[PDB]
Amino acid sequence: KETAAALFERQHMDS
Amino acid sequence: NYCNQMMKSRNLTKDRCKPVNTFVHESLADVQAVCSQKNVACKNGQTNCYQSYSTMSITDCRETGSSKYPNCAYKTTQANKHIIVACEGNPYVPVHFDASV
Repeated sequence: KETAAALFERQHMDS
Repeated sequence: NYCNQMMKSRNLTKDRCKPVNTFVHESLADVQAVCSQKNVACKNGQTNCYQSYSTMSITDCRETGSSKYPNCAYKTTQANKHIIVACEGNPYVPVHFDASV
């Protein structure tokens, strides 16, 4: 139950 | 191999091999900022997509032709391109990566 916003970050962010 | 490592670390190879995924080498704040930039249609016809004015350093991870679950394997391709994300909510933030152009 990650939010969609949290899933986006996990799936796409690489700072 | 960056894509083999990152796709595994980010859970994208546990329940299935995600065939394609893009990683963005920018700050979260700079990606969240795209949600107030150029409003454009999404591939699905919805109009909650936003295109970045600038190009961004991105990496496309794509499964090899022989790859199969659970042994996921990837090829890495670098690009410097404008991103398109779908935005939703309060705060109005990225919820899907639509495309790079």
